[PDB]
Amino acid sequence: DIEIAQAAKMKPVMELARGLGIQEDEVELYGKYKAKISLDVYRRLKDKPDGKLILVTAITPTPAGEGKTTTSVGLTDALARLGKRVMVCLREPSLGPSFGIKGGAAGGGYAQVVPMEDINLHFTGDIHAVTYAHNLLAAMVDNHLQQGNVLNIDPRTITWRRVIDLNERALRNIVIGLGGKANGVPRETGFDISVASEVMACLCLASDLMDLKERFSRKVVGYTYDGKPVTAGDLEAQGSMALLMKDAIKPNLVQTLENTPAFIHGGPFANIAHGCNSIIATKTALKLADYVVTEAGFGADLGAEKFYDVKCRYAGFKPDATVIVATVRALKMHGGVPKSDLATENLEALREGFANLEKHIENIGKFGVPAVVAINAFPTDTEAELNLLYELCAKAGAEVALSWAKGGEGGLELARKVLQTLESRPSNFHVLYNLDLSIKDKIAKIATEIYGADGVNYTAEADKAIQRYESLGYGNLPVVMAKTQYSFSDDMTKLGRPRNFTITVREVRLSAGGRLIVPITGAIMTMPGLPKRPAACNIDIDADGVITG
Amino acid sequence: IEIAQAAKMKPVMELARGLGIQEDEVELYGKYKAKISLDVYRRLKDKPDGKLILVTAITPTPAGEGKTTTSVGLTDALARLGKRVMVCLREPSLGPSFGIKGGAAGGGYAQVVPMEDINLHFTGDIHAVTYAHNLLAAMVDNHLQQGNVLNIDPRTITWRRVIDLNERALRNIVIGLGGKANGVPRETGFDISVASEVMACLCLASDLMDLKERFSRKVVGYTYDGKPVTAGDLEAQGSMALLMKDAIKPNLVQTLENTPAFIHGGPFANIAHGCNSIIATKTALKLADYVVTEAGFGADLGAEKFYDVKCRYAGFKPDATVIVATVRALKMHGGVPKSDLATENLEALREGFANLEKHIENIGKFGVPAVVAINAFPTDTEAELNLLYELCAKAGAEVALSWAKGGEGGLELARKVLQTLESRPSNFHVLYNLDLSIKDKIAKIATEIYGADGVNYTAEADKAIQRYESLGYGNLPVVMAKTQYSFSDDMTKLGRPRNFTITVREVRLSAGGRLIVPITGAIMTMPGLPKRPAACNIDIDADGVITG
Amino acid sequence: IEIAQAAKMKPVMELARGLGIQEDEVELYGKYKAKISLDVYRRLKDKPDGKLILVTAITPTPAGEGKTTTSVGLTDALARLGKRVMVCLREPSLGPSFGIKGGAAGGGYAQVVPMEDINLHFTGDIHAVTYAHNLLAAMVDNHLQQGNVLNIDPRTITWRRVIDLNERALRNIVIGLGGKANGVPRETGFDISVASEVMACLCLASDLMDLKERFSRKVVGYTYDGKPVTAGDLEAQGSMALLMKDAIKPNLVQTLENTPAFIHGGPFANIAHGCNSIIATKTALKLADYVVTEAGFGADLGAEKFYDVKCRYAGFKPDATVIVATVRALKMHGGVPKSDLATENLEALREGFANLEKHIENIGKFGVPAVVAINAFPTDTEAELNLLYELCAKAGAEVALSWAKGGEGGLELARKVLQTLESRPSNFHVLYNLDLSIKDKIAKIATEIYGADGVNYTAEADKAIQRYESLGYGNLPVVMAKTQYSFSDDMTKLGRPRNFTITVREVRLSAGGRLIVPITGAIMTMPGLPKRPAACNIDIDADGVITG
Repeated sequence: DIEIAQAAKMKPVMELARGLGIQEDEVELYGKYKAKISLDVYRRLKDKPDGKLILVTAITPTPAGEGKTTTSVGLTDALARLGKRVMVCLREPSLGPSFGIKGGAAGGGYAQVVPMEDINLHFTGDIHAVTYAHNLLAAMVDNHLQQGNVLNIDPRTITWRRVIDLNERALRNIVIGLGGKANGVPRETGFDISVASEVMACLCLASDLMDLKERFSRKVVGYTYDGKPVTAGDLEAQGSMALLMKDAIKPNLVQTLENTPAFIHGGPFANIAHGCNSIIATKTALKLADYVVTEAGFGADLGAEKFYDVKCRYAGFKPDATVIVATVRALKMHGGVPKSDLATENLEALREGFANLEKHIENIGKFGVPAVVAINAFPTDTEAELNLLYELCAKAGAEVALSWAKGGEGGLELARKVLQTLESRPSNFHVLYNLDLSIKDKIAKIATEIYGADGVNYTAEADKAIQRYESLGYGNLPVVMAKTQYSFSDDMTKLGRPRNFTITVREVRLSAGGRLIVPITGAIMTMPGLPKRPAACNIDIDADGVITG
Repeated sequence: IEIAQAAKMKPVMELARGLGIQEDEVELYGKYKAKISLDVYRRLKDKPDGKLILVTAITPTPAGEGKTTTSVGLTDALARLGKRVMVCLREPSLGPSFGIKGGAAGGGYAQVVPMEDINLHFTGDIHAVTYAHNLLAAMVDNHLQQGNVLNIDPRTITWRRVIDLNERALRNIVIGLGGKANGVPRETGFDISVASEVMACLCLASDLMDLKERFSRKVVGYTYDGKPVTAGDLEAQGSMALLMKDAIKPNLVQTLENTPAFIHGGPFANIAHGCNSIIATKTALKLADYVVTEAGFGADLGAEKFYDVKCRYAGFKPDATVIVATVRALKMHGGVPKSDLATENLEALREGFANLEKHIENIGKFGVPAVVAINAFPTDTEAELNLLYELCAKAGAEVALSWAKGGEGGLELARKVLQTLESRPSNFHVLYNLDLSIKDKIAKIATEIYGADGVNYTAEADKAIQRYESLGYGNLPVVMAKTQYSFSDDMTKLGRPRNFTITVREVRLSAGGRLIVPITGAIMTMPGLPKRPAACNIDIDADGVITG
Repeated sequence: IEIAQAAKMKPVMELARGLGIQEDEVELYGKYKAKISLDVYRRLKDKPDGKLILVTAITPTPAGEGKTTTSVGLTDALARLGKRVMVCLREPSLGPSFGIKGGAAGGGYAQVVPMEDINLHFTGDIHAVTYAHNLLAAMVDNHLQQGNVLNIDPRTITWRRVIDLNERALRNIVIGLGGKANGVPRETGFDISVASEVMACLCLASDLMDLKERFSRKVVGYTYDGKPVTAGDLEAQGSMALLMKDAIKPNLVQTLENTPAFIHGGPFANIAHGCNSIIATKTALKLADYVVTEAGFGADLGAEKFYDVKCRYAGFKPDATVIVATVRALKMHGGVPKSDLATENLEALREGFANLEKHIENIGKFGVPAVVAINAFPTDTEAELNLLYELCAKAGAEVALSWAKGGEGGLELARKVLQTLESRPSNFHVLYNLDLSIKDKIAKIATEIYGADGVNYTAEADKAIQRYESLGYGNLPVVMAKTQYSFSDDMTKLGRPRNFTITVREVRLSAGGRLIVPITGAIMTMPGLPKRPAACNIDIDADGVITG
């Protein structure tokens, strides 16, 4: 009953891989409870049909929390108890947070994927592969300048920054190549958290290694003194980068507290990227299982949208259903109630905050997939409140979840409601926008139809970038909005369902290993810092076990 | 090609068994690489250790040492003689792979495997070091940002950062730019990961709780009052320890002749001692009759620090010591041009021998028996070898073809080591004492070993040493950070230079270990990529790698 | 060529005499340039001042204003009518000379001299500012180096450095590198010298003791607690004052028509008020019946700050105000292309007139009489002029050829100014009050003058203003740092834009004066050299200069 104190009985992953149809020679162990699986499992099982794909997302996140991954693990466990063949595909957490604000569980309570400690730490070294693949390219960029700059790159135009998996403000802005002609070419850069690396996004969206290698070659690192693009491909570094990702390309098999098979592979930001786990895990899971549960970072206005418009578009997936998690509290915060009085009953605030959930329902509906609401049960909630929220959910199926404090058992209702909609409401999935539209038409389609905004404004900088990109041939790519996750708008104070507002993009970046990144506010916290009181200052490993993780 | 030497390995779990390791004391990383719990040792704490065979070599030359190969090729041969032996080598840096290419983990049929893994991520040992080092750094910079409670002077901070790639651009940099929200501007830099004091501590730690405490002693800088502020004062030893939880365990792999091969650690040899970890060798000791391990650079640096630092702390007492050398090698010390190592020249071979001979004596100075080894090379003529044979008139000597014959080309030398390890009982002792003065320690290492008539200390060195000894780090060991291509600090003085001197220009302190006194610019703690990098050539087929 | 206009000057000492200045109140810098003691004023403190003729102009355009010329050409004409008048202009930055060439200190036969000196070192006024600014900076950095007794946060320091050259490279830099002995690393930069708050203070100071105290109020940054640390807290006002001992005195020179010409000061017009010093004009006042002075940019910026800042502090009460404008100028505001200002177009001339007319009204808003001026240009046809003549249906209007006729082409306009200065008695008042809110001040300047329906303040602006007013600098004047090519912040909106808004993005504080609220990127406080600089062409013969 704290989540870490819940280290208990796991079954060898080989056992799990065998009972899933994976041959022993496609399993590479990392201890008895972790394994990477060959992309051969999908290569030979590709002509078989896919199981059902269930995306779990949530309402606009608030400081009161909602418990998104907890529901994903619990739902999966519930489908398992109900006898369904099922797996969960989740993202690998960044190492950094483990030392700043303490590492959390892959879920919570009795709804989590273990081994916990390993997953919050080095796990199987995937992030390390990204870190070095990404940094090798930076070093090849700087060595190429040092070597005479044949490609004639303007160092001052280099956008490929460096990366590292810890929270360090100090590396945000820095100057490299100092010391004299023997120590490189002086320039300004900095570091981003590793999981923010475009490399981490390439992994999450690649078909396999060769695809991963090609996407790498397409990565722009800077421009010539003429404005012409310069790619890693131009520096002949994709092969080497691919080599570093040799093993990281394989999804990792772990399990739930109740032994339900699970894939954890990849884990990118959800503002500067799509916030989804890899495609190679999900598609492998769709073959090995009849039901696959996966999730997406931030609320449905970002994660769900990008899961649909980016991950599924590339992979060919066609979501069968989507579950949206909400709590009475988080909802009452969208209704005006302060974090301090969230325990006190307030049907009016609950009814007004519902407006937020109501908007996500409708939105999910614009993609052709039926939605199901998952109420993450909380002690202080009252019957009057839950009951109000249940009937308000007049549009889709609603079921309460007690997966946190009851494991799969607390999610049987939700499981049965999902199965119920999977049988009578087949989906008709379709992305939100055609790729042939203008970059601004995509931005507007998303801002208009999903956020509920009136329109979009652009700064001079944003306009120049959109034109340079479009004439440079990157205007037909998908669009990944980098905005605040705490509101449908770009103003994190406007909770609930803000109306009559405008979205403003001030800068537009490019990830040639995917698409366009237009950010609004300071969504550029690409490198979180450490608190005055670093969880690390308390961390200590006993003569045997750990403590304070 | 050496890589082509990808042929038949064996499930390490088996070896772990055919050694006496409980299954519950093994964690796999595939079926051909695995770690071993520190429980193996603690329980077999009283069991009788085996013998120790510290392989070493002459003074390196652009001709070919043979240090590493001969270390495995000997293990093959030894165990090929129905003996219980392992190999405790060092894990190579990841960087060289994409710059000048990755090499064999030995040589010919004496290379430990799997090769590729070893030259890349392996079991992620280096990454672990990389993050324990960088988190400390992040804690240092975030501390300033909070209010500098410890009143640190950013400008004095010695704790750099780390990455395991060859990047010159990161040698000198300016961090903390941006404003009151992005930290405090200061000058730092990056060093290759395997140069980390964290790698050192790892390679010189008993058990986590040990490695931890060592971390807590590391100095990251000073306050404005000249007062040292350690990692311990930052409360970072715990977290640093946790990141190492796995890396602390040694990695069990094997030879091409399925001989148990232990690969754990990989520090620098100049700024450090260039030895594989202790927890590893002290383990192989329990699990084997004989343990064949090596050290970086020539015996004048590695062996010396191996005896004075590793064996000192660990409690080891080396029973033997093999020193490698080729014909071409010594010849260069005889003035033989690199493009002139093809032709015969017994006169030079004899002159250069002084190199080989000089080491022979230093070895003997550690009350540890000694034995010569000769990497058989195609050009070396009968005449040459014949001469060199008798030249070693002072201690055991055997030729070795462990390169193109595997454990076979090693039988000869193999018998000699046993023969002498059975008849030549050592009384191992440290070449100097831990209470002597830093200078007197440097001296004893300089005179008796390097052969310097004396030592010089610049104004900088003096101020530092006085600070240190006045701070408390005076009773510590000494790691000579100097050129390796010469007994002296002059990399041009080949052979056995005489009537020379040694000048210590700088002096760095390593709380988690000892004292580093550098001579010349041995500060190349971050090598750089060439104009024709291997990264530009490395590729990975829809199946396998081709160019690494 | 205008430079060729090097012909007959007169020993300023004489002029100083033919004005009533005691010889002991003049310090020469050759026989054609000299300073005047601040004693002239203090003694003639009660003597009756003369009249004030603040020349100004429309909204600048890439066609040709005529601001400066018409200011001297008028003085010639005025004094050419047996009147006691001087000219109080501004000293130009040294930088433009080596980048885009140095220009006339007026125009045609209305340029003050000696030209060369004026565009170079002159009497070293700027150098003096340059060093009082930089010494403060050095005192700030040396303070940190000592122990930061005032607990300053280097990262907050707003006090930049200064140089009087166009150097982009110095806009953003990192200083204090090197170690505990070379200062504290921080991010600063350089601004052109004439952008210095020191230049401002100079151009807005009564007497040394005044200028001094002002210096002591300047804010160089804040402590870690957000507490302001001024130059006064650094005890730098004294030294800063001494470096200015000479620069405080105004410089007496002359026109081509030997009319007394005062050139002292030269601040920025956007980040500052663009007016020659006060101590100067308040001097020429005593020593003359009429004083002809000007202000930078169009009347929407210069005149406004001239009235609200200069006249406010000094106590002046402008009796007149001339606003210049050419035919081609207004036409561009009518949409007339630059390469299309050759042909006639009365329809555009009429439309663009809105520009001219809009100013006319703002002028009148300061209870100060107004009068139009037209720089006669070769292409302007009779038709065009004829139209523009009557278009000014609201206040006095006269054509001027002070360019190619000297004080002659100015007679016409000259009479009109007297005619109206004699019949049109002003009741000069500030357009706003010193107790209003910063926003309400910005507003009143934005509405009544700029013509903005309102003003917007970003998150940054708001936080700043609140800080300031919460710090005590709320009852201060406001200097609109915005584009000058448009009444609005949009440099493309020519003419008299309507139904627009103004958005203050940033807000800088100038303790030694007022508050600067910038709109667009008017932060070009350090212009840069072109690819074809005049420096590459300037030369000096074994006799004279050729290319400057």
